[PDB]
This record gives sequence, structure tokens and C-alpha cells, in this order.
Amino acid sequence: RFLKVKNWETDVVLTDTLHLKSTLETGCTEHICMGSIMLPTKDQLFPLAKEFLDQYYSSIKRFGSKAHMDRLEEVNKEIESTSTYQLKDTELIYGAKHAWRNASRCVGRIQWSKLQVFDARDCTTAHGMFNYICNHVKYATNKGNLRSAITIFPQRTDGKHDFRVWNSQLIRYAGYKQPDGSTLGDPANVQFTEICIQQGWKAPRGRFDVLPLLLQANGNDPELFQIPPELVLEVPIRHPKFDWFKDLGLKWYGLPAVSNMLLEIGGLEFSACPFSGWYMGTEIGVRDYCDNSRYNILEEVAKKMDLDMRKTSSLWKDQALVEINIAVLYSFQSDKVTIVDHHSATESFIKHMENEYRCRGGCPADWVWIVPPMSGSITPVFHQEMLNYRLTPSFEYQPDPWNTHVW
Amino acid sequence: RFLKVKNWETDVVLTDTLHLKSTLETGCTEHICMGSIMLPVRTKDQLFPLAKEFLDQYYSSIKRFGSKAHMDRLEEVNKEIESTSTYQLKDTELIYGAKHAWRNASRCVGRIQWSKLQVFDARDCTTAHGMFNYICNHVKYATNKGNLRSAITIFPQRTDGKHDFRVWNSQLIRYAGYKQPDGSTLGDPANVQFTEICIQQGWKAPRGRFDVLPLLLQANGNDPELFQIPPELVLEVPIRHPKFDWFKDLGLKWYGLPAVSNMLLEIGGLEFSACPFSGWYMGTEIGVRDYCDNSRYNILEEVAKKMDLDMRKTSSLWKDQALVEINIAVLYSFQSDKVTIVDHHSATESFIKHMENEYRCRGGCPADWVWIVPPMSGSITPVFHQEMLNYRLTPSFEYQPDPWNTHVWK
Ligand code: HEM
Ligand code: HEM
Ligand SMILES: C[C@H](O)[C@H](O)[C@H]1CNc2nc(N)[nH]c(=O)c2N1
Ligand SMILES: C[C@H](O)[C@H](O)[C@H]1CNc2nc(N)[nH]c(=O)c2N1
Ligand SMILES: CCS/C(N)=N\c1ccccc1
Ligand SMILES: CCS/C(N)=N\c1ccccc1
Ligand SMILES: [Zn+2]
Repeated sequence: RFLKVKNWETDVVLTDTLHLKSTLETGCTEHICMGSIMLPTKDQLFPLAKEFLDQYYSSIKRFGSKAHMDRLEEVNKEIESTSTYQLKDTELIYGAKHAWRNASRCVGRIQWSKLQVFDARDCTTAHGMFNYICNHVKYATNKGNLRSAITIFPQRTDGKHDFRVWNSQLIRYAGYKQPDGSTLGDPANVQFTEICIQQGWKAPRGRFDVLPLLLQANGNDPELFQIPPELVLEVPIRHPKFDWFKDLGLKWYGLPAVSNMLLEIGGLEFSACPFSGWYMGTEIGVRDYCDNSRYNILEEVAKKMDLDMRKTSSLWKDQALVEINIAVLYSFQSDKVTIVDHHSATESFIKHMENEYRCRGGCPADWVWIVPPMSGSITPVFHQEMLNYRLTPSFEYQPDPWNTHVW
Repeated sequence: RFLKVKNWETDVVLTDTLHLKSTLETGCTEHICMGSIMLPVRTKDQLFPLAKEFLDQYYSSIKRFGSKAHMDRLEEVNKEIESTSTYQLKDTELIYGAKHAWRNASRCVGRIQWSKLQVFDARDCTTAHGMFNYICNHVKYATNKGNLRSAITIFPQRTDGKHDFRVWNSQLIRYAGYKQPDGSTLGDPANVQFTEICIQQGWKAPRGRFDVLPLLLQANGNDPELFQIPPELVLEVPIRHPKFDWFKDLGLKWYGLPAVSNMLLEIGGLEFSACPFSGWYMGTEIGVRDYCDNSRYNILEEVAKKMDLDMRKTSSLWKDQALVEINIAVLYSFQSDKVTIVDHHSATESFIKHMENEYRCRGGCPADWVWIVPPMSGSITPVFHQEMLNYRLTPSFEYQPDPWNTHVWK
């Protein structure tokens, strides 16, 4: 059934058919919508494999070719024998790019095809993983001129020899629960910060301490590693009009690299597949800095701005929030570290969405996640109806490693 | 069955059972979510179960479920339906129903006030002039000199669908929009189509930037009639900034009473096509949407320009910066004229408390995240971090086709 999506700001109506190819379930039903809920075998493997291969070959205009047919048979036999199979470089690359292309929560998918894929499937040790990771970080940071990339470690076999990167992101700050009962650093990592200490890491107990990597190879226990400080590009945060801003003592890293998700291609699962792009300003300025559960810096900034924090109606939080995000973007731009603001990113997503509709016949999108956490209605995506649904290859959530590892 | 909902800022988890009473569709399937889609007579056989459901609810609320009064009411209604095909609600049932349609509106962030609603029974009204008098009284009562009071006026329910009472305006009070041959628009762009219909019907448009539109009223299915709301009844607020003396020179102002008049009210199968209802504004509705939406007044550039902001590149956040001041100004003004209004921080915080309270005494609170989260500063308000469950419950307020596209002119 054809589904239509209207943008109420421009009246443009796009038609969606791509959803017909949906596989998984949204979590919603005809009776209840869960759009705002954060997270709602051989016989199993060959169908998924076939689906993927058909996708791959149709994309290269060789749907049905002997090549297509040959490969299909090849995988089938392989699965019957090895109870699994291995992707060819080309299919790996394609799968990775398409997992991104299909990430309904990502606002920067316009860059989907421009992804550097690093095949780390020959890795065997945590030291090896560290090596692959370091090179990834260096290639991606590229001295401020960031470049999207993903490193793919060995795919899952029996689940007991799973490769995993225990960090949620390759680069994140430590979080410690102090005497006061308060939290020093990033509250979002307090637990992990502990496990690292509980492993041997010597925590510096600072506001912005870069955590160590906890790499797991072949189901073995995780080992710690320190990313070469020279490889971790960081930006000090200063305001374009408030010279006192520098006194807040804030900084953030330039490389956002997700490392706790699972990449699924043709039924195959890769539990260790760190991938990175570049920051949208609000991510740091609004969420990391102002989220109550995070660095929660609104109070301070408000104080230093000397404004009435007596009544919410003064919108002093909104006032502060803005300047702070002015300072994030400013700092990044000044040090020449790639960064995008919510206005450009959202506008770019609209264009991308428009291309995806005429080239794909659709674009899965999660409105709740796409709309920036600030100035929602003044960005285009706020007025854009979206259709959310799951498509593979895909990136998926997965249980925290420490919550399931057999030490 | 049970459904857990979590708030990622407090880790508070709530259990929902109320959704088990959801009947109507949501537009979503198991393979697709249409959460961001704006908007995805009855026969006697379909009518009684609806009446029964409602009455069982009503009676259970007054703690008289199964009583004789309850049993006889069902008997009386069933008989009435079989002989007249419809049925008349008792004043108590009408009041109960109206409050619950509000209570069940998942897109409303101000439901904490749901129980405090003044219901005006206009079911004896028979003409447009009659509707005009009723509407003037609703406006006067609700405005209350700036100290707003929630209210709803209910006109005759639908019969054969050929004699509907309808208020053609989307809101009782709204500004006219005029499209110039220039291609530009004067006034509110969102009311252009309706403005035209009024002019065509005989309205003498002042052709200004803030002209209060006339009421177009349709009684008993007859052609609509024009009426001007008494000016002294229309409370308006001039918008000025607490620190920007030039703000007042922007020539901005807005009316104080938001009163929806194009929605349909459903109570026990009965349909009330004309049920204007009003409450009070949350600051962002005027300051963010009415003033800054590109397709509305669109005053961001003029405010930014006068604020002397670097408008060379979006990354300077001039739009965001100016948006906050514009919203600063709306709140300040309304407060200076003692006209009720609530900011998005207070409104959303109250909603959270209301929500939790609804889970503990009702077993849930249907809520549409996309509409509940404010159009600005989203994540610095608690609703952003709050998982919500959206499902439909009756009584309810529904959208309905524009009268001008269905009406059979006489
Ligand atoms: C090139 C620049 C990129 C930008 C500006 C961008 C921006 C964003 C933003 C703002 C979010 C929300 C993050 C959050 O709230 O936690 C997001 C989500 C997402 N992005 Fe992108 N993205 C980019 C690159 C990537 C890449 C390279 C991939 C994968 C190859 C990707 C995969 C995802 C996924 C899976 C999500 C959702 C994660 C989740 O569900 O928690 N993104 N992106
Ligand atoms: C007491 C003050 C009230 C406040 C602050 C409040 C606030 C709001 C706001 C901000 C919206 C979104 C409006 C938009 O974006 O267009 C909304 C939606 C809604 N409200 Fe309330 N409300 C109040 C009273 C009422 C009353 C009295 C009723 C019903 C009796 C009501 C019924 C609804 C409905 C039906 C919607 C959704 C409208 C739609 O779907 O288009 N509200 N309210
Ligand atoms: C409860 C709600 O789902 C939650 O707060 C979501 C809303 N939208 C979001 N959007 C983005 N981009 N990132 C997030 O972490 C969230 N959190
Ligand atoms: C397309 C999207 O559903 C649309 O822009 C919605 C989003 N949330 C909203 N929320 C409120 N309160 N009011 C609106 O008009 C909208 N518009
Ligand atoms: C791949 C980093 S792309 C980015 N800007 N941010 C994200 C942060 C957390 C999860 C997903 C995306
Ligand atoms: C009933 C006025 S209550 C209010 N604040 N605003 C609304 C505006 C449009 C639709 C619904 C509510
Ligand atoms: Zn849904």
C-alpha cells in the first residue's frame, strides 16, 4: 500500500513504498503507538542471506545474473556446511553503508555513501583490536578534517567467542561518584568508569578524563588500553563575546565514534563495529552539557550571565542554552574541527530525504530523534511528516557486555 | 497485560494498563510507525454499545456501577435509541463527557486542569444568531478580564448529518490573512483561505495586519452567517520586551483567548460538530509558532536584525537567539497585563506530575510525544526525557473536514 508524507511548511507531499520492504517490527500496533519508547540458525540464515544478496545484486544491476545465482548457491552450500558464511569485501562495504543509510535515527545520512570501511575481520587479539582502533581514530580525526568510517571485527559465531568494545564510544570522559554523593565528570559513564578501575585503570579523578578502551576478542576477557593522547583531538570551549566563558573550564572531543552497537548484514552479526562521523553542535551543547543527568551546566552559565533565575518565565535556561551552543560551534570552527549545526544538518536531511524518496521510494525516519533537542520548530524537519520502519542491513542495540560476559 | 514507560532523567518507570481500554486505531501497524503524521451518521446497532460503554464508565466514576439508577438509565437509553435512533444526554453526563474528552486528549500538555472546565449547554440553540449570543457569552466568561477560565459551549449533536451546527472558524478569535497579487501575504497566512470565504460571504475586510476575523456560524445545517464579535469582548495583548524598547515598535500583539472551534466532540456515540472550547496559552504557541513559523508571521529576521546579530551564517545561532527574546517578550507582556499564560517549563513540569498522577489513579495517561514536547528548548523540559504511550480513548475531540468542503449550500 502506498503511503504519503506531507511537509506542512512547504506542502510538498512525497509517496512512500519503500516501507513495503520492512522486516522487523516497530513495537507499535493498531491500538498503541510507542514512537517515543527508547527501545521497544541455518534455516534462519539462508533466507536473510538471500534477501541481502538479492539487494546487493539488484543495486549493481546484475539481479539474477549467473554471478548472482552462483554467489547465492555458494553461500547456501557454505551455510549448510559451515552453518554460516563470509561476506565478500564488496558486500561488506555495501552492507555497512546501507546499515547507515537505514538508520532511521540518524540526521546526517546524506553522507551515507561516503563511508570508509576498514575490514578488521582478520583480527584475533585485543592488542590487534587496539591497533585497528588507533588507525581508525587517526584516519577519521584527520587533524580536524573529520572523515566518516567504520571498523568491522570478526562476525559472531557461537556467541561465546564474541568480539566487543566495552566502551559505548571510543572517546568519552570518566565519571566518578564523589563523597558529597554528587558526581565528578560525566554521570553517563560512572558505571563504566568503575569497571575500568575494577580492572586496573588508574583514574585521575578529573572533570574531563579520557577513558581507556576495554577490548574483548574471541569471547576472552577485556583488556585496557590508552589511546595515544596525540590521537585524541579535543576542543577547549570559549565564547565569541564572553571572555569569562573560558573560565567554565569546558572542553569536548571532536570525534563521535559509536562502539557499542551491533551491525547486521545478510543475517550475519558483527558485535564489534565502531563507526564514526562528526558532531552536530546540539549533541554537546544541549545534551552532554545541559542535560540534567549529564554535566548539567545551565545553573553556572546562568549565574555568570547575571540574569534573573528566580522565575522560569524569564526563560533564563533558554537564554543560557543558546549562548552555550554558540560557544561549542564557535570553538570547533575556530580550531578548524569539523562540526555541523542543527540548522544545516536538518536542512541537509530534508534534501537527502527528498532524494531518497525519488531514488529509493522512501526513507525510514524517527521524528523523535531527528528533531534537534533545541529550536525544534525553526528547523525544517519539525514540519516534515516521517515514516519509521526497520530495514536491513542495520545497526542495532545490544546488551551491555559486562551484563552478560562469563569471566 | 502491562506496559512499562521510563523517564531517562529520573529513571522513574510507570506501568500502563489503561491502554487495554483503547478501541480506535492509531494509524500505526506492527511494521510501521506513523507517530509524526499530522492526521492519519452512526447506525443504531453501532450506537448502543457506545452508549453502554460510556454509561458504564460514567456510573463507575460516580461509584454507582450496577445500581438501579445505572440499570434503568441503560434501559431508558436503549429504548430511546430504538424509537428515535438517537438519545439525549443528561446534563451530568454531558459535563462528565466533555471533561473526559479533554482528559483523553493525548496531544494536550495542559490536562492537569482537565477537571476544572466550565460546560455551557447550548443544545437548545436553533439559529446562527443564537450561536452568536452563546459564543459571546462563552468568550466573556472565559476571558474574565484577563484571568482566564477554561470553558466549552456545546451545540446540538448531529442527527442525520444534514443539519449540523458548525463554527466555520478554526478558532473563535483569529487574525485575517490576505494574499496580495504581489504574492506576499498580509496578516496571518494561515487564515487566508478562511478570510476569503468571509469576504466572499460579505465581510468588509479592514485589510490590516491584525484584524480579528468575523464569526461564520452554521446552525441546523443552514448556510453560514457572519457576525462580528463585540470588540470590548476581545482581549488583546500588545507585545513588548522587558529590555528591548524597540520591540514595541515591531507592532506586534496577540489575542489572549485561544478557543478551538473546528473540532468534533464524541460522547457515547453522539457527535457534537460545534463545541468551541478554550483554555489559556502556553507561551511558545505565540512566541515560537505563530510569530516564528516560516509560514506564519515569520518575524525572526526583523527581530534578529534589530538585535544586531551576525546573520551571515546559521552557525551563529541568530535564529535561536532571537527566538528566545521573542518568547521572553510574549510572556512578559501577558504577565504585565495580567492575562493568564504559562511558560513551557511550568507547563511541561506540571504535565509530568499530572501524568504520574494519572498512572496511579487511572492506570495510564495517553500522550503524544511529538505534540507534548515544546517547539523550542525541547530537551531542557522534562517531557523530552519521558517515554509516552499514545492510544485513543472516548469521549474524545476529533478533527473533522472543513465545513466549506462538505456543506451543501442552500
Ligand atoms: C557524518 C556525520 C554524522 C552526523 C552529523 C550524524 C548525526 C547524528 C545525530 C545528531 C544523531 C543523534 C545522536 C544521539 O542523540 O545520541 C545520530 C544518530 C545515529 N547515527 Fe548518525 N550522524 C553522522 C554519521 C553517522 C555514521 C557514520 C553512522 C554509521 C555508519 C551513523 C549512525 C547513526 C545511528 C545508528 C544513530 C542512532 C543511534 C542510536 O539509536 O542511539 N551516523 N546521528
Ligand atoms: C488550560 C490551558 C491549556 C493549555 C496551557 C493547553 C495547552 C495546549 C497546547 C500547547 C496544545 C498544542 C496546540 C498546538 O500546537 O496547536 C494543546 C493541544 C490540545 N489541547 Fe490543550 N491546553 C489547555 C486547555 C485545553 C482545553 C480546555 C481543551 C479541551 C477542553 C484542550 C484540548 C486540547 C486538544 C484537543 C489538543 C490537540 C489539538 C489538535 O490536535 O490540533 N486544551 N493544548
Ligand atoms: C523519551 C524519549 O524517547 C527520549 O528522551 C529521546 C527523544 N529524542 C531523542 N533524540 C535524539 N537525537 N537523541 C536522544 O537521546 C533522544 N532521546
Ligand atoms: C510533522 C509533524 O507531525 C508536525 O510538524 C507536528 C509536530 N509537533 C507539533 N506539536 C504541536 N503542539 N503542534 C503542532 O502543530 C505540531 N506539528
Ligand atoms: C557515529 C557518530 S555520529 C554523531 N554525530 N553522533 C552520534 C552519537 C551517538 C550515537 C550515534 C551518533
Ligand atoms: C483550547 C485552547 S488551549 C491552547 N493553549 N491552545 C490550543 C491551540 C490550538 C488547538 C488546541 C489548543
Ligand atoms: Zn507508532
